[PDB]
Amino acid sequence: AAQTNAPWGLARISSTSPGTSTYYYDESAGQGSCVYVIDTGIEASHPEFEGRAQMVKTYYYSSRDGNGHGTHCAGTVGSRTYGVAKKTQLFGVKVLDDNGSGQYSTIIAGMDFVASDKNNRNCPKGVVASLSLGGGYSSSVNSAAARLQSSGVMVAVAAGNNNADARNYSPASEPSVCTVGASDRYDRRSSFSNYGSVLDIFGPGTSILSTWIGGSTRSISGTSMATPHVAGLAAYLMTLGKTTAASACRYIADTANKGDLSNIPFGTVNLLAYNNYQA
Repeated sequence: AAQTNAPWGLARISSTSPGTSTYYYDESAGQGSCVYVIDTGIEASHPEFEGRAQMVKTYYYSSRDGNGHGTHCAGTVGSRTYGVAKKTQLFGVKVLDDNGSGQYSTIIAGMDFVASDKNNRNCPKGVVASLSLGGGYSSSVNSAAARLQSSGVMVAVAAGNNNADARNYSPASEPSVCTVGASDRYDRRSSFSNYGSVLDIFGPGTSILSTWIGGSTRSISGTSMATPHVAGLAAYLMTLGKTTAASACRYIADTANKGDLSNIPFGTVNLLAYNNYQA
């Protein structure tokens, strides 16, 4: 299934060469998969989600996304126009208030909630979590993602947007999850994208156009935009049955495009998400 006029990033994870417009993907499109989108929420009413985005927990007075950065990166996972698994099931864990922040204690509990909420859902292909967050280092947040990862969920966390070694920021530092760097449309590492040894894959994260609140769209930039690309790809491949949940970070790493990113510091992987969709 080819998508004309697709975002530069959807197309970039389905091509070996940058600068294309078409997003080629398997007809399945991640159906039977659940991607817990852990952010500022989801505007589950957005027409783009087609009745597949569902708010299941909030840690503030409202389940509403009054920010967008939650509805955006949920739309990058599995919205019909700007998603990677545009048939997946989305679940909104609102651990961030309507302006980005949120305690470390809440983020752990939202992660701890996904590990147990999945045990009463219909996700036969598998359960994924896109973590489009990222504060400073925290062995508690890291433990919370490893515990979430080592429970049956494919955890995808952002390296961070501060152009440094990601190992000083959580849950990016956590080895067992899939820490995601950010790539720009000319196959260069995003100016902000954190680097490091613990990074496991890079995704399209600069000028990422996807859903927004108010039924609109927006092009924003961050590793938290490169994250949901890889989160839906993981679900696109676990629906494809190509890989398993607690094993899906490495398939993307092993099936990635290698040696195509410019400015990857010596020691950081040079891997870009590629869905291998041979038409």
